[PDB]
Amino acid sequence: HTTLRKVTANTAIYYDPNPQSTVVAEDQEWVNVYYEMPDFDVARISPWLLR
Amino acid sequence: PVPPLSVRPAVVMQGSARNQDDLTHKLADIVKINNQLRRNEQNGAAAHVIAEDVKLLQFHVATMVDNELPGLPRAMQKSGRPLKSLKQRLKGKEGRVRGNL
Amino acid sequence: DEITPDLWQEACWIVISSYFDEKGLVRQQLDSFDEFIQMSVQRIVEDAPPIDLQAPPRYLLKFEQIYLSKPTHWERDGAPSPMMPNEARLRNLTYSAPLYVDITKTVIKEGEEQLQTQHQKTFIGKIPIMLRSTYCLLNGLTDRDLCELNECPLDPGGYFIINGSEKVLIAQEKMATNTVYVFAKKDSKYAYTGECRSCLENSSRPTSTIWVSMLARGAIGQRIVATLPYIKQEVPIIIVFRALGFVSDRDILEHIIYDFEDPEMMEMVKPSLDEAFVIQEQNVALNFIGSRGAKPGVTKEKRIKYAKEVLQKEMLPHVGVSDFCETKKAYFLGYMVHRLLLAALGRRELDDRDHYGNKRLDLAGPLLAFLFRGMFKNLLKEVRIYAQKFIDRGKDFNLELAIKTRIISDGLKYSLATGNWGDQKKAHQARAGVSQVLNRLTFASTLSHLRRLNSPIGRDGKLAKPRQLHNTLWGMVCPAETPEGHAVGLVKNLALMAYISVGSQPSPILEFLEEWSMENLEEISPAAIADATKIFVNGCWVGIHKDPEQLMNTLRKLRRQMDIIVSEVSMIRDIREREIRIYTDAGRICRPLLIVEKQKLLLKKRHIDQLKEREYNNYSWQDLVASGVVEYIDTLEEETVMLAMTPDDLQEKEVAYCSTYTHCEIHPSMILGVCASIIPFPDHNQSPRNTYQSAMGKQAMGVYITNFHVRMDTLAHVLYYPQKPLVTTRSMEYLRFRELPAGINSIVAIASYTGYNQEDSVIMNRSAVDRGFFRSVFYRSYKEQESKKGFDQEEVFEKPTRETCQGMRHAIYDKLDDDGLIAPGVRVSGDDVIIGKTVTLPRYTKRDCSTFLRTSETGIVDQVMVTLNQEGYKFCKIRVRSVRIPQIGDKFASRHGQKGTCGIQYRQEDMPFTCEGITPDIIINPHAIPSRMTIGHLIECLQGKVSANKGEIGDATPFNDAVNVQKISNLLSDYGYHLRGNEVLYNGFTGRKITSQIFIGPTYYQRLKHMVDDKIHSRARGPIQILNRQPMEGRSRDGGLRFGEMERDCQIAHGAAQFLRERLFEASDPYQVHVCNLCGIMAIANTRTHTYECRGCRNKTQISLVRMPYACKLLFQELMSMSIAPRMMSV
Amino acid sequence: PGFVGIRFCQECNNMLYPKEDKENRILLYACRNCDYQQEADNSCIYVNKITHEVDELTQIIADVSQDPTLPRTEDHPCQKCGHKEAVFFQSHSARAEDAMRLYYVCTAPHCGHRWTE
Ligand SMILES: [Zn+2]
Ligand SMILES: [Zn+2]
Ligand SMILES: [Zn+2]
Repeated sequence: HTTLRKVTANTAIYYDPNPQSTVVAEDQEWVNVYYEMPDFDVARISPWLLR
Repeated sequence: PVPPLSVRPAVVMQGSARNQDDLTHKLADIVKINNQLRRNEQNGAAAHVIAEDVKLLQFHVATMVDNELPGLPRAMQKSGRPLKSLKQRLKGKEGRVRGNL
Repeated sequence: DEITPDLWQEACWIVISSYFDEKGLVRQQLDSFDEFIQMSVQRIVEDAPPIDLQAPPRYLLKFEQIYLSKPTHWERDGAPSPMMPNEARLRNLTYSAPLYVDITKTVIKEGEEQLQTQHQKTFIGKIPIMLRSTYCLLNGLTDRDLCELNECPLDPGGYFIINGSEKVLIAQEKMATNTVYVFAKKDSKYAYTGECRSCLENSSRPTSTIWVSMLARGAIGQRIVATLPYIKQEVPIIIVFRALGFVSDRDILEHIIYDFEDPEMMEMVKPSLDEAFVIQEQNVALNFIGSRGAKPGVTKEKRIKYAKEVLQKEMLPHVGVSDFCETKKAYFLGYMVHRLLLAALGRRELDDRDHYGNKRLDLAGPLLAFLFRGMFKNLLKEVRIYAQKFIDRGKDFNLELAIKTRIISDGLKYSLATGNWGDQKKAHQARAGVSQVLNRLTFASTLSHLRRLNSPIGRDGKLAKPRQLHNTLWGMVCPAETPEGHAVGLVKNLALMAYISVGSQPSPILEFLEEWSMENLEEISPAAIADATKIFVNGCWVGIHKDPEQLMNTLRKLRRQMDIIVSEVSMIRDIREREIRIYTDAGRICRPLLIVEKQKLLLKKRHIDQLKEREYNNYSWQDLVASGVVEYIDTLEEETVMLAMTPDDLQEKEVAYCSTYTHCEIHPSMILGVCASIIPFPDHNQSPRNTYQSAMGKQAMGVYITNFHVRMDTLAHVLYYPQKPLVTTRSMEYLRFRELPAGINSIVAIASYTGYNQEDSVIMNRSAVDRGFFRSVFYRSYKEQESKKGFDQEEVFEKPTRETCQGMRHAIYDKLDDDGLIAPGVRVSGDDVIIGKTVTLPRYTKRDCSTFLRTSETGIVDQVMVTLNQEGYKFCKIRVRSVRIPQIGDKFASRHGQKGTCGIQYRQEDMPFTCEGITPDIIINPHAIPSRMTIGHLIECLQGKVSANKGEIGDATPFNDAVNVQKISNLLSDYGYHLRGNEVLYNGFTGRKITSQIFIGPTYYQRLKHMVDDKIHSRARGPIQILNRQPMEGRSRDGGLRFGEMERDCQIAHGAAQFLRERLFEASDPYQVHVCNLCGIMAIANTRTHTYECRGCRNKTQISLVRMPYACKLLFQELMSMSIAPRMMSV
Repeated sequence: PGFVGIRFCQECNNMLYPKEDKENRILLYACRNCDYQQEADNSCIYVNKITHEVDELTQIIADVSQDPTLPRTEDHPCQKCGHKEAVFFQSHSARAEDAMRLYYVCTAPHCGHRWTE
């Protein structure tokens, strides 16, 4: 059995109001590479992020 | 049912003082409260008085056949030792079944 | 100046001898009792509140001073004479002294009409006295003075005499108080729990335990709760902090978290804050506490008052019970939470329950203090009722009649007599095993019983952790001496130089810390606690400091100079966690150690020089301690100490191990106790063997005490010819084994000779036994008294007669005198009469109640003593003397666990002999050595051969590099013997040489109390028990042996049904009943008139005879007592 | 990432809890006892280090160099002061499996440098 904790290094909650300009600097590349096309309901998004 | 004298022998000590069994002391308590309840129902007594007497009679009978009731106080005797009820007489090791049969 | 290695073995033992000249072996008992009498009784009397009673006139009755006179006994005449302990032993008195208290009763009615009446020396009770204590008549007496009083000068004392019975108080282990201990129970709702058994300095209530726990993970995070006393529901810590006046979360975390740069602690406390936000003021928090309690007041006012009283009195009394102490209590509870968080964050180790630094030994003094508090409280209560019933009538009363002194007297006497430690009414809540009968079988048994410790974990418990020999027992408890039965590891024994602290007040230390640069806890800001070092004194956080190192240097200098800090004060600096814990309380087991300079001992050669002339210049152990050369270190301060096993460790080595030692062992052999210190070469035995010897030295015969001629002991064994061992350790010089030895040096040959020593047995020399080898005398005392309790019936000693006495056995009474007592020198056989006692009846007007001999003894009356007991009727003690010559079946043992019974005895011509005609006294089997690995037995035999051939006493001290087997063999080869202790032996029967050269030499053997004649028993239709008509229990009752359940199962497996029925029916309790064939219930039979009838069925023809055990009839009747109908249906 | 500390109100000195302002779409720290609010500066509300990658050098204190029971070595000189002697010890801390690692501390007074090999 492997739970997410067994393979996880560290979790954190941020307040990211707009995913386009993330709080963290090193996660700005892949977040925009994901967001330039609408894959999900961007309107149904919450500013609380869990990284 | 009050058992015979063989089940509760009155052993004579070194002198003439006849010591009675724990069962006999308990039966003495039972007969005391039974007579007390009988007169209190026959003559003037409050309902709560009769209720307390019935509660004490229940306690005496229960502790005669089983003394280790959880929560309730143990039936006491002189020297502060609890009485040995019919259940402890044959409950486990050193009882009738394992200890004498 | 420096003690060189070549002198060290002398110097250290010189130091050790000085210790035992100062202290002795029972110092802990005497010091405990002395502190109890000097201090504890007065503190208990003063700590009781004045009893203010009024209808109007009022009376306070304040007790102010105590006076304990010497032990005194008063006769019927009333003349006053001192009571000697031997008179107490002989007359069955209690060696107690009267306690008088000064009482002050002031009358206050109105109009400033005040007048005080003081009753000086009001007799408040009688206190039993420990022998050889300061308040004992044997105090300070010389050996000549003790011998004049018929006392043994070697008797250590340390026990009480209650009703002539010597009672010894066993030190009781308990978890230390006022200390926070963070544990983690695997099976519980809490992940971590930090407990603190808190108790005020001068005890007045039980230990109030407070727990501060963390709820196990799985609402959002881990919640911290607090299980306060007298409250049956967990309480959040934040609620408790607010109830103490700290409402702001900042203040609470200032008290809990001392370093705000640490977010880990912060997030781990955050759940507790998040759980307590609705409650935000002190009154609401107090109301919550009162509501969660088990007595929720309907009105919040009394709820808040109850919560106030609980948080002020029951919560952490050691921090302070007065008002305005909420700051100290808040700081301490925050420290508890901090410790819990450090444990949960992994920054601190969980505390070890078994660490003896976490334990305390409840000695005679603090135990008698517990009794005295309870008993004095009961006495003051009785005085309150007595005085109330008089002042209610509006008249004066006599306090002398209010004080019924029987409370204190009978309470202490009962508790020490029975061992049930507590009130006589609470005879089941009381804890037994305290105050045992002193073992007087041999001097080692007495010493060990007086140095006995007890872990009250409960023998029923099968967890091995408390039974394990913890690392921290080193130097404090004997690693070997422990019972091998059901109490392995629970009953312990002090090591030889182990000293249990007696206790001291922390006032001078606190005052010096005030004068020193310590900062109190109420005056600081919490921001300072981060880098500062906490200072605890007896568990109370009293302040903080900035340079703990030079503080510790100052305090150690002060303690080593015998300044304000006394020697028994422990001062531990934990460095990684910045606490400095100082302890002055009692019960801390500690031991003396040699302090070490840079890399040198402070014990220079001048100290050894002054110690050598100890008897001239009165330079003693205390001068060694006062010189700052020796220090008592407790178990908890040993954690901070770096020990040197020997000064050789302080030498600079090719690779230095430590190079920063702080202390040194005086000698490592002091880790052993009294009975293990008699084993020679115990470091060459398997440790179980050393434990078995430590148990078996206590059953060894010897001379248990010098004044045995005057003692009327119930059982006593004295060896005819005790010998000191040829091979001894340097610790027996202080056990006085040389003055009261318990064995004989026997020429033992380890050989296979005729097969009568196989499987742990020995062949003894009949000729040696004829010469008094291991012969002993067995003294048995019978007591009797004639009671004139009432005119109804009175007993009396008088030669019974066949015409007046009724219960007179057929045994002849001619050996008795007209006084009814046998005379000394009369040979008495089994069942004989020694005391002719007759009791008046209500074979007429008197019945025989004579005292017979315990059956099958066959001794001679040694002496007869007549006196009067406490109440004053005639009282007799008769000591009968029986010579026990060793025989087949008697148990013997060496000092190495090598026990065995005598298989056979051969005469000197039948035993094997050396070329020079030496025959072995004992022959033991070689097969007892290899599995056991008792190489100490062989080394002792070889050393003893060298000692006997050289004319010396061998040194078998455990850890001695100047004595090994090669040296002993080289020494033995110089006396014309094979260097390994072998000799050519010749067969005694044929005279031919034995092909295998036998290992033979002197070894110290012991004769143990277990003689076969005291064990052999047989029965054939003897007496039976009354309840179930089965054979009695015991040799003494002429009882039968139990054919138990396992025997029943064995015979069932055998298939022996008739033998099983014979054993369980016909040889135990055959019986017949008559049963009704209809209802199956036991009927009424009348075999004389032949009328059988069942009252139930009203039949008298269908009855059947059933042969059943009497126990089964009794069972069925006890079931009918329970309304059960066991119907024996014969169809 | 780093942990996040608790911050308290400026009026009631109670802890500030996180809250979100939809009007400006911005993080705020507000007290649920008083009516104080503050503009956050970290933007991170919670941090869990499951790996527990803790630098135990921060847990060590230089005072431990005064312990007579710790071992000393002359083979690892101090990089900050050049003292030769130094005490060493293991982690002995829970939640650290690879705890055979040695931590060194300089025994020179007032230097108290701590390191690891
Ligand atoms: Zn019938
Ligand atoms: Zn606020
Ligand atoms: Zn450095």
